[PDB]
Amino acid sequence: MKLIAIDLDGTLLNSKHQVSLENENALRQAQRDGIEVVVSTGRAHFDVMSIFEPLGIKTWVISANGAVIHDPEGRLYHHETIDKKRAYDILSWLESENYYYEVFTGSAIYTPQNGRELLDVELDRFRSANPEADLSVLKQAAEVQYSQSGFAYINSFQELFEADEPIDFYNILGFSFFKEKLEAGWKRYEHAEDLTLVSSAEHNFELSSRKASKGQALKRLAKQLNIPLEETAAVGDSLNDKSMLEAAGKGVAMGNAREDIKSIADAVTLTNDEHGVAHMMKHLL
Ligand SMILES: [Ca+2]
Repeated sequence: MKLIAIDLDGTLLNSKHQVSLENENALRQAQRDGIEVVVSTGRAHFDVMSIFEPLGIKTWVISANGAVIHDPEGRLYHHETIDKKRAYDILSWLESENYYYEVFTGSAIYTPQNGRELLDVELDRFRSANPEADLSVLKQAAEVQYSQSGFAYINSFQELFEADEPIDFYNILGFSFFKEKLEAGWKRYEHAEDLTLVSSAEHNFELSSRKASKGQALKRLAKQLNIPLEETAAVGDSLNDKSMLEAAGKGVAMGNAREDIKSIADAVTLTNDEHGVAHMMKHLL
């Protein structure tokens, strides 16, 4: 393998959202072996930096569900935006229908939700990745995570359009505690050919442009680095990782991965908590 793509939540991160010593060592060893390491997430580039900066970790970063790509030093390689009229349409619908939502842009993550609501969205991420984890451990970690968040409050999505300032829309996360609302959101966009529809947790769905997906971003990067897809591997646990496992020469599912992700994988590693990423590096590739 010459390139390895690694999902962030539920994969590189354990249930306390830490990068274990084992995983950090595995990442550095891979870079030491001359392997290009890429971390791929639906979150913002700055969310990844907040975790990596203190650890001195520098990898390629695919963020906003494949809408954005940065190199190890933070140089921008690509930004794939959602057409503004389509973004307006989506946000107007989400807000009018009472969905919690987060708008990933260049500057920050805009949202009208309050702290409790935003924490609920995050807790859902934690619980979906590790359903077997103690709720108290997950909540404490979710709070630490939120405390390092980079949200910007807005009264209405309208504020993101009624201003004469540049603002690009990369990924839109929609959330609802209700199964009926989640199904309605999925049905509404599952056939939209100008968009990419995925989910990163049991109670959310994410919308990015058609050409913005973890798999397409991986292909885009591999091509630029002159690395054949046959020489690339991707590992993840959640539904939004499906496209990159499919794109990679070798798709790896985390031990705590969703059943559909394990189903399409060529290999399966340990859970995120048991350092599955490190195990894959040393015992699967
Ligand atoms: Ca994940």
